[PDB]
Amino acid sequence: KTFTEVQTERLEQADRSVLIKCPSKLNEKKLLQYLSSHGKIDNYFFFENRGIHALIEFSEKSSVASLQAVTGIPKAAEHHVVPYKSRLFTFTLKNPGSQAAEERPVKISPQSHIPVNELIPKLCHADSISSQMYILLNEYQLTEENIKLRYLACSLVRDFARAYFPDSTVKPFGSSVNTFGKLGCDVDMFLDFHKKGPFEMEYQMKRLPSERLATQKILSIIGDCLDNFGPGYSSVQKILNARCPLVKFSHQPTGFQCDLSVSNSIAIRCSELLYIYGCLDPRVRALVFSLRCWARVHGLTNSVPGTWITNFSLTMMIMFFLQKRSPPIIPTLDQLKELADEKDKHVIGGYDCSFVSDLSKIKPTKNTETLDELLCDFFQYFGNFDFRKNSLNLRKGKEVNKPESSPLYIWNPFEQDLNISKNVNQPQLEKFVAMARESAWILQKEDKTQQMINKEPWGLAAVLIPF
Amino acid sequence: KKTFTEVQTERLEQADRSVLIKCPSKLNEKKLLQYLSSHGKIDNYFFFENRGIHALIEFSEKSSVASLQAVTGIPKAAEHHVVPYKSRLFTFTLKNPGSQAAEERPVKISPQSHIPVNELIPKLCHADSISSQMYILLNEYQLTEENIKLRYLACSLVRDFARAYFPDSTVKPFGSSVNTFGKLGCDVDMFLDFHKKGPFEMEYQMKRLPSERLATQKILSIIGDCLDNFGPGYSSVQKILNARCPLVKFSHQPTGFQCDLSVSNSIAIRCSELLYIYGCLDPRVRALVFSLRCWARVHGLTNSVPGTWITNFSLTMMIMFFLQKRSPPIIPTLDQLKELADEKDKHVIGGYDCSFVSDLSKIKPTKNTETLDELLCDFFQYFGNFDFRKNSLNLRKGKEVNKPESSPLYIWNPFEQDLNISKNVNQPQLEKFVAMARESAWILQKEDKTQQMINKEPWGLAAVLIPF
Ligand SMILES: Nc1ncnc2c1ncn2[C@@H]1O[C@H](COP(=O)(O)OP(=O)(O)OP(O)(O)=S)[C@@H](O)[C@H]1O
Ligand SMILES: Nc1ncnc2c1ncn2[C@@H]1O[C@H](COP(=O)(O)OP(=O)(O)OP(O)(O)=S)[C@@H](O)[C@H]1O
Ligand SMILES: [Mg+2]
Repeated sequence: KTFTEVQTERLEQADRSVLIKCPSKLNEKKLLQYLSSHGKIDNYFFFENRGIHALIEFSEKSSVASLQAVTGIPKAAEHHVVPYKSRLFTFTLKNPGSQAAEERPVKISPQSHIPVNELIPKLCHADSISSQMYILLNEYQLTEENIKLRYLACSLVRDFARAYFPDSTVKPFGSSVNTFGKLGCDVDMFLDFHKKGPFEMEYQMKRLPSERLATQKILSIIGDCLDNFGPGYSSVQKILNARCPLVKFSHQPTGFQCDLSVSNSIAIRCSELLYIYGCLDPRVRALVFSLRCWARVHGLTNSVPGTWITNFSLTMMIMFFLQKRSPPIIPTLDQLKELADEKDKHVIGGYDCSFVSDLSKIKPTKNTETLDELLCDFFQYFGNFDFRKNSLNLRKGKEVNKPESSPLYIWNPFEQDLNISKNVNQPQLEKFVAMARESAWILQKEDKTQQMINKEPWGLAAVLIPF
Repeated sequence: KKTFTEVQTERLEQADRSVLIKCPSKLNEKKLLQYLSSHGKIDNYFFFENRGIHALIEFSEKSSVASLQAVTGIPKAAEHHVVPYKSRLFTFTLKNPGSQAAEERPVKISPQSHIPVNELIPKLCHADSISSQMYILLNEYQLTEENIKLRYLACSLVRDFARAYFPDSTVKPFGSSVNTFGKLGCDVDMFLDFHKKGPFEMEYQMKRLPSERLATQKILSIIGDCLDNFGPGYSSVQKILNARCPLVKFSHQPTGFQCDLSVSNSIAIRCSELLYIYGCLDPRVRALVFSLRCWARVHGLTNSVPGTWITNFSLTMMIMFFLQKRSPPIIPTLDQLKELADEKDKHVIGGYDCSFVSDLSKIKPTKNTETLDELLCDFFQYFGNFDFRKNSLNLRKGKEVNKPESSPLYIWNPFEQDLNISKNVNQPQLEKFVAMARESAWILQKEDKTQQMINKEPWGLAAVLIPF
């Protein structure tokens, strides 16, 4: 069960899935009975998105074509649609006024988490801090249904990209696949491209200077195509001049906000690294989900980029913390490099990104610290950390001198000599520290039993309300 | 024979299953065709010069293209410094250049441009009569079979981009490229065209378009950008989306053509078929057009760039009007062709009637036996004495009529009948046309042909194809 195996399997399942906008009067049994005539159905679910929608995952890829064969084109008076045929369908009843199976009803798989004000009560009603964090983790994490929906979005963009580039693939990365994803987070997608006789035979293709110019031209054209031809695509925004060129859009059927970029093979290795750490111990994920929520409540993070610390930066700080335990909760990257082999030996653009993929090759942690300790110690550790003189190196798992002058310096573990938190200024760092120290204080000085009895917030709940 | 539409469909189908291969410097024809034959049967092929030897290959089967593509790789210059759009443009090089092991036979190069005027004049002087001069010109200038395949292929390559999101699209050529009056070196005018199970009514989700002009502009804009950036070989891509008929101009380096891509001129296609019929009816028709069009170019009456000049197309219609006014007429009128049409040939587009026969046998041949010697001189005489102030040219009736609007030269658009196809022409350019017509008539009347032949001087067509 390696990261890459899972990706391939998830993509193959997304390959043979479809989305159906369901009728207002919905008969589950009749719908599945009909669709079963096109082939076996491995899995399905329903979700709410300006009407009831259904994801259908067939056992066979041929069932998609079968269904497409009996699907027609919409036909209006103005009658002007872009006739791109996808795997987005709309089912309506032939005779709507002759059907009265109104009270089914249908199980709706949620795609967003409960808001904080609903979550706080549940945390107060828990037994310990450790449980508060796991409750949060469970309300927030990606469900199996949401994950299928994400890979499908990639798959739909793949087919759309395959109009001009038939050998293309679109693989997700970042929070969507590194185990640290929460409901409502964006889908980060990257576009990838993959002898008898006397002649070497090649295509004629325009020779541009660098990857960068091609990348920009491709994304620009795909962008325009999504905007003008793509069904359910919207708010298309081209950001082709960033360090990593990128196109943003919202996909109405799945409801996701999406980021399409090209060939970032580094970010994939990073996604696998965080995948490993997330799989090694359940405390890792529990801790990240809570601290990331904490940062949002106190305005340390923000939706728009700027001087704020990013979830990703924060996540790496949390990993560094976990590397510095006695004994360490997770191994260092260098430790993972020494356990790698030739199969796991990836070198990309000069940098070494090699590390083990097999989980059993990693010796489990002897550490038995509870989350009560780890949460408070996180605030204590970074509330007393010397950010002027020290930087966070996740390869060595040690504090080291800063290569460059920067308020918060965190070492990019692959593209070394980059600071993943270069964007952070001193005002935002000082606010992080102040909130850390205040949160530590609250957790230390709180009389938990007294707060429970008084029907007041305590533990995680106390640090997840504004000060 | 066959009908205009049948030919188009057949030509496009053949272009559908053709490819262009940039050949090695050391070219072994036999070995190349032997290898390509392993991917399927080859109906036709030829070679042409264009910054190196290129080859058009027309397979019998469309599957042979995919077969060939399957064994074709990516160049890999810098490890993704190319745009990986895969087309039907290939580059063949030798695996081991040091293993050539056969005798070097040279290769037949099919020309794609005609000889220049200064080379043509001698050939015309050495001919027997004026009639022959015109047929010699016609033969040096007309489209070859190879050039025609190359034109339809260019359309086919442009089609492939458009079908990415409009799968039922066609890019069909029109104008001189297909109306029999095309000459080597003329541009390619292209237009883009778009044409009970269960208890559930099942439909695709598909993005709505805006109304025709805005869609057209968005589509051409995107195809334009694709030609420019996904390539290969497109160049000088120029978007002119705000014209009365939105349009994208470009030059295609592999085929060597200058191209005009627009959307849905179904009228201009009917016009192209009309001229096709006239061109097929009698060989004198084409002979006359090719000579007069050449005449106009030599005397600066026409020009490459649009403006106040008479256009080849306008001139061509004037020539058709002339031929309608013969005794007996050399070609039938459009109304005559409308009366011979049936339901199959009954085309009505945007309010206007564009119906006319497609079958050639339904048209009775012409009794007219006038030679080209007469027709050429009579053309100059007729229009040199024509009253352009009081008369307009109506090709439907085949008659001179009053001008609906005030315009120096008024020629009736035979389909969109509110319109003057030569509205662009001012009085200075019309007066120059008339002056050149009258002077050309005079030269042909007063020339002593035998005296000019003996003196090694220009005569007949050659005399009117040198500047005054
Ligand atoms: N400053 C950065 N330095 C190195 N890698 C980065 C940086 N920013 C983003 N990435 C990579 O791009 C991926 C996706 O970017 P983001 O969507 O912004 O972050 P995320 O990890 O998906 O968490 P979310 O979306 O805020 S829940 C990250 O996981 C990184 O692997
Ligand atoms: N003013 C016009 N009115 C009507 N149809 C026109 C007009 N101009 C061009 N067309 C159509 O467009 C076609 C091609 O346009 P042009 O390229 O300008 O003419 P052409 O017939 O191709 O002659 P060439 O290309 O100069 S050798 C013509 O056959 C006409 O069918
Ligand atoms: Mg993300």
